[PDB]
Amino acid sequence: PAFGMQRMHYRNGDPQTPFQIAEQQIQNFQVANWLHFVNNNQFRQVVIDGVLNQVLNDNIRNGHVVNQLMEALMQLSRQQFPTMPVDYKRSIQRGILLLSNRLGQLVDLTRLLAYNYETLMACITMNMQHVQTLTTEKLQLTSVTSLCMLIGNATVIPSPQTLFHYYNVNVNFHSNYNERINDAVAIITAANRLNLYQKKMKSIVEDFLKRLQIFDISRVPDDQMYRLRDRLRLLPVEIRRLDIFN
Amino acid sequence: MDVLYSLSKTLKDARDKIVEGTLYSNVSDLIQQFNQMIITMNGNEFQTGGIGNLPIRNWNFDFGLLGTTLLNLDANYVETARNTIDYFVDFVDNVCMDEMVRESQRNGIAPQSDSLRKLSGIKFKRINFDNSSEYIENWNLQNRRQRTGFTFHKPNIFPYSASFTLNRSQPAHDNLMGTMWLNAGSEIQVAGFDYSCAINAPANIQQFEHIVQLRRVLTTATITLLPDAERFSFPRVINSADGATTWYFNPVILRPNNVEVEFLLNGQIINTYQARFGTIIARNFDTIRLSFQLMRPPNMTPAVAALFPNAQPFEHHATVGLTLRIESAVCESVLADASKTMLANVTSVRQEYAIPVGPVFPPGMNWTDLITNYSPSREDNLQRVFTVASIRSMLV
Amino acid sequence: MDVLYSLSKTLKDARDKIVEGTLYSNVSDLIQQFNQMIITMNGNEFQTGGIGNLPIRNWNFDFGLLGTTLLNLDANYVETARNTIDYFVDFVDNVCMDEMVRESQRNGIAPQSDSLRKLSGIKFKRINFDNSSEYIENWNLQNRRQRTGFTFHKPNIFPYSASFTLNRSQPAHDNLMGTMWLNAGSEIQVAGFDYSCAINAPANIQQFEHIVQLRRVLTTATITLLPDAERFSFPRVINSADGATTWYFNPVILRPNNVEVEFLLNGQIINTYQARFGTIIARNFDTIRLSFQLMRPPNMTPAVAALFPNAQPFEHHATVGLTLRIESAVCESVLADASKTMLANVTSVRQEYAIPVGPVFPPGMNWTDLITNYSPSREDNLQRVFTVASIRSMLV
Amino acid sequence: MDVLYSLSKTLKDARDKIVEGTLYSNVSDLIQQFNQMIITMNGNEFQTGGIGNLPIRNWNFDFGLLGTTLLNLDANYVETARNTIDYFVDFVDNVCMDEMVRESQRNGIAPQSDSLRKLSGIKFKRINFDNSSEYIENWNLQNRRQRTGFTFHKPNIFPYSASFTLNRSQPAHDNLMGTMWLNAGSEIQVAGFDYSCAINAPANIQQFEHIVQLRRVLTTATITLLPDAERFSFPRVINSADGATTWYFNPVILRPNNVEVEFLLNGQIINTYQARFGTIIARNFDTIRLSFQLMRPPNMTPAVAALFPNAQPFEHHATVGLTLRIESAVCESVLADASKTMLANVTSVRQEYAIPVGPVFPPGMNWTDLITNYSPSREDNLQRVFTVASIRSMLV
Amino acid sequence: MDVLYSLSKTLKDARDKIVEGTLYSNVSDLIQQFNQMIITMNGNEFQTGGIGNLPIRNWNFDFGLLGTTLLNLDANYVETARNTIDYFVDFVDNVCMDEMVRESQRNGIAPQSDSLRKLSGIKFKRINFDNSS
Ligand SMILES: [Cl-]
Ligand SMILES: [Zn+2]
Ligand SMILES: [Zn+2]
Ligand SMILES: [Zn+2]
Ligand SMILES: [Zn+2]
Repeated sequence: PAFGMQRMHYRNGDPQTPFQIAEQQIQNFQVANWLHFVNNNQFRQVVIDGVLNQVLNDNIRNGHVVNQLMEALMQLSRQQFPTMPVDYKRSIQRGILLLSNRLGQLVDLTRLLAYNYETLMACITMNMQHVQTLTTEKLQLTSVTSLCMLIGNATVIPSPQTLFHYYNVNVNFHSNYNERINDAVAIITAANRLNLYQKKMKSIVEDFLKRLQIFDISRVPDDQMYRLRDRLRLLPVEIRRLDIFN
Repeated sequence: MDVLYSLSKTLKDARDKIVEGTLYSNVSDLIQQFNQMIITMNGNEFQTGGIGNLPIRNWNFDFGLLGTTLLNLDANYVETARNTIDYFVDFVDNVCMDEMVRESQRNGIAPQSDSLRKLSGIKFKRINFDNSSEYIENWNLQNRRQRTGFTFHKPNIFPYSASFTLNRSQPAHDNLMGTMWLNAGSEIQVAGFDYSCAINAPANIQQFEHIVQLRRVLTTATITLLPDAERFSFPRVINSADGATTWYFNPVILRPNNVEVEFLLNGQIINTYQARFGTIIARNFDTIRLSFQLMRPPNMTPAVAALFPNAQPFEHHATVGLTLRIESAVCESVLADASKTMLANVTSVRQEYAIPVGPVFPPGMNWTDLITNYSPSREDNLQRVFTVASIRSMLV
Repeated sequence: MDVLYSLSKTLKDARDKIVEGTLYSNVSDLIQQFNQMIITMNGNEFQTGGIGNLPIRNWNFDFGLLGTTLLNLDANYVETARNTIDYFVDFVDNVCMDEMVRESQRNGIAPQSDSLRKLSGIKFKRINFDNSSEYIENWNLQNRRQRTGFTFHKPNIFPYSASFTLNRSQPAHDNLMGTMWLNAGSEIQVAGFDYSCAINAPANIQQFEHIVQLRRVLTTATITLLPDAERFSFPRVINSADGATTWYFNPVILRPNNVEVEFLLNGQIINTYQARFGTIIARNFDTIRLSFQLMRPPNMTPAVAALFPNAQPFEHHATVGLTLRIESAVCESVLADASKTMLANVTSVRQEYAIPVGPVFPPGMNWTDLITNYSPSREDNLQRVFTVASIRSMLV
Repeated sequence: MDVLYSLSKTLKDARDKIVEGTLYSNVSDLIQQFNQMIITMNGNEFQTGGIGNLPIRNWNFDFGLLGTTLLNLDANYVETARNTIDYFVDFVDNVCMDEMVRESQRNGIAPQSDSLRKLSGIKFKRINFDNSSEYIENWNLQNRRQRTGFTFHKPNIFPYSASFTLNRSQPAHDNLMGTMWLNAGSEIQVAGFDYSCAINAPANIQQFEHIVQLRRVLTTATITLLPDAERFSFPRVINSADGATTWYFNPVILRPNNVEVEFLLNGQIINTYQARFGTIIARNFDTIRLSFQLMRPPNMTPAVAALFPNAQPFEHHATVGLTLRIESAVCESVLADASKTMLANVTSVRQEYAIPVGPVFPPGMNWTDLITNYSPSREDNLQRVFTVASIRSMLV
Repeated sequence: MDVLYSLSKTLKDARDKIVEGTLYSNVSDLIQQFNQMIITMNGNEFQTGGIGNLPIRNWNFDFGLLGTTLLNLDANYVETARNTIDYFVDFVDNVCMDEMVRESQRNGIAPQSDSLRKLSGIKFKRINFDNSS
């Protein structure tokens, strides 16, 4: 509406997102460049100390890209909105300026969020695998508005004790996960090599999932249980347990 | 054609008017027209070339509109518009070249290239806007069958022909009477020569006539008529009519006598000029009749009387002349002329890409051959290619 | 240059469109552009310098904006606009004159006058609007390094030179063989003469060749080629090559034999025409090679055989000719032509104010000397002054 | 060109800077530029090579980006980047080859290949970054039309020419006087010989002149001038002017007298050096005029007197000589030179893939023909291909 | 000399690196150096002398800072930077020419032209950066 363009008739399932189409369809450099960044700002993958990590663009980390955002939406405050009622147009432009005039605060907020993310990601021990989950975390955009419009200039960073506690919890969970995998694999392999054909690996897998402390085993689909059984069967036994079994 | 011309005109206006620092009020309508062009052309695939050495080129149009709000144009606006205009100008140039190198015996006025045929669909009519050029204006008028007029400075209306007619001749070619002419471009030189200087002619007057049939009717024509034909006024060794031998011509120029220039239309005398030299006007004509007499001077000084003896040999041959130059004219049909470059443009495009000789135009677009046999199909194809050439010249 | 052209264009539009009784909707955008020009120029002091006899003139701008209240323009509005437009037109004309009378060897394409140098500042970019003239279009294209093009009618591309070359000569000048040519403006007349009429030629053929090297590459050129050279077809008394004596030329015109007109670019044959006369197209060339031959007629009537004996004296000298006129052409560099008045304007301005000879142009603004040594510096300065001349002629 | 150069520069910097163990602060900006290049090229289809034997290659980009938070790069990071670098290097090399093998008479400076033409789209301008090479800097300045030049060591400015001119000669070629020269690369060797040793010359001085016209203006040139032409200092058997016979040359070298070297620009004397040998500076010139003299030794020892008798036969022929080597120069136009490999690269690419001869460059990319007819169109195309060749050599 | 070289190097880097479409990360340090040069040179009067036929030229510096806050440099940025760079390059070239035509028997290693002597003051040392040639 700001640029007088015909409203996009976006078709769901399109390989392009609405912003990816708008980037090509909008000629203004400020808005087009901001749209390009938004389109291409996915997580980057990097292995640090053997742990996969989802890292941000360096422009997010330093908060410089917010300037571009400001630029883009500053242009939106100057646009004509050809066929829009002038009162509604004024309200939109003044809201755009409300967000625009907090450029310094938003740069600070972006840098703070990125720094907190990096610092707390340093304390992650298991690979940060990116998958689209079944259920999501609902984020109210009113909360985003609150954060954007209320953030001041007081830096808050994770306490050293908070970082150590987070790292310890991650390490404990990872170690327990590996130890319970080892126990399940050892018991399954022992039952198979002992020729305990009536032994049910379903109970072993259920015990393994229970000892992970975060699974309500009553709600695990059967296909996933059997897939877990198979994947556990394919693993090799840990050296100490295997030697004791020998 | 109108859609192609509108594309070219919009691009020319965008180049000329979308400049850094200019007020947006100067281009608001132009920006709307440019955006309409973008909308109409978006999502269309075009192909050009494939004839002769003209390369095959594919064009896909996916461009955003210009909708930025400004008081004065800045570098960003100009650069974006420049990128879009560059792509569109390349496309239009290639389409024009593709259409210029094509012809058809039937419906040669209709588009030949598939790109222009696609552009002739109804969905593209939105691109159409101001059609102010002479060639596009004539195209639209002829589509409406209103009278069309192309104004030519020195029209190329006469095919080249340097010929002669011997009304009296013999194997020795020593006592000849006849006319020799050059009809080239807009110029007609004619010279009637008598070797005997009308010694034995009735009333000592010899009569010469030159009839030149124009291939198309010329209107509002400005002509310059001059007594002497300087081309046929010096000694000359001319080939025989059949080339078997060569004869000698040794002019001594006498002023033409009883000069009548008749400009005829359908054999009817539209304009007549008697002993009038200088600038004359022929308002509507398709034939020129130059009739002039060689009159033996009744009174001669001894030097003059020495040149013309009673009998042979005739060492000096009396010659009267006429020069006729069409400075300007108006023709309903297209023609080459000295001020325009459409024939040159089409010929250059066809020669550069080694276009094979087609079924309409003569090889190499030889203008003399074209105008000698300026058939209606040739006229239609020539008008089409000339309009496309002007459209291209607006940009390239 | 673009700002100066924009000023001149705005003033021309104001003169043409601000007329009594006209609707304001017919001038709304024009009034806005004129007021933008007023705002931009207001508060600036300019000086047009005193080179030569040009008076030193000081210009101050403190003009109020044009009104926007009248539905239809009236006499009072037109008179106020006339006063403002008259002052601005005087300023623009004086600036154009001050620029035309200046030249530089180092940077000739850059502005030379302090007024145009001041107008090249960023603050004046607001004045810039539609650049639709051919000269300003070419200026903008050149600034961007794009293919430029100037269309000339009868381009003045050949420096004047009436010369001859005697391939065979002797002190008494009675048995001569050679060529004489005139290369003037768009015209080349050449004539190869043999006094012996190729009696002792290896095959009764005498080959003549004329090579004319154009100072700039010409494209899309329409050229009229005619057999005879009327200029070298009458008796002449010609100074010897050293001016020590004079020789007698008594031409008898024979038809040129095996005429090959070649249009060459970088020594490569771009176009070739064999025995073709009339209108031809040279699409892209920088050299013209005209090859013709004097062929002794194998068969002669008694008079023709009487002209050409087997040995000296040779009283009638065989001559073949060629005429080549460039009716129209396209050149990337500026040139003088028969239609545009840019060279005349620049020369008139220089002569009127007695501008001292500079380091670039010949000391008369003489076109022959200029086109002879058409250096890149000369080309840049000529383009600058011609563009300014067109800008001035928009008003004056 | 700027986008292609930016691709090549980004890949070169990726090879150089993305190394195992390097601090991420050393490559943060480089990694950002590399990721931008990946982002811009992703989802785009390219096609290169349909000319000569250059095979059709299709390029698709779906590469992942690089990490941005680690402290020191490790072998894993380099391994991840290497495959992308290899694919992009191959793509850029093929694009450069495709562009190097193309030319156009109309717009030689514009991209010719489909791939480089697509890379001229606005969306790829984001890939553009530091343009610091000499050729790309000159490209950008010349696009803006700013005074810029290339620096050459031993510029290849003189087309090969081994010739002689005989001012005095006769069928037996026993008493000759004239000059013989070799013009090759940056070297001029000239030698004026007199068989009589100026016995009958006024003041016993014989004057020789050599004028060499450069096809482009050289500036800030360092020249080495030496008083002997070792090329024409030994006995030779030389073909006559028309090849009818052969003549004998038996030089005896006398030092040149009154040596004057004039470096001229548009006929204006810019630099003059009299009796100066060694290093001289020619600041700005397009013509070299070497004037030297042979003077008879007024006093001769018995052997020297025996060399030069009073009359024929002349068995020893007195020769003076000059050698002029352009060590380095600056030229606004591209030239081949002893240091760069641009001409070699373009020629190698064209030969390896049997590129059909185009309408701009001489077949085989012959440098003598190229510099003999160094037209503006040839200059445009040569600058384009040379810039592409430098871009390619950045990687290949 | 080091300050003059730094001016020339900054201008060369600005011409090479400040190109339309380039990421601002490619020029962040360059833009900081350019703004430092602008701040240092602003408010200073320079005069390149009339020795020989070399014209007397007066140089005044009042330029605004190059902008930050662009993700990718656009055409307006490049145009403004080009205007400033053109003026600075002309000044630097004239100063270099003025210095090249002067000599002294003693203290010939020191700057000879008034412009380079002024540039040798302490207040211009801020302009100094990478000396790699
Ligand atoms: Cl005319
Ligand atoms: Zn006959
Ligand atoms: Zn005319
Ligand atoms: Zn003579
Ligand atoms: Zn010889």
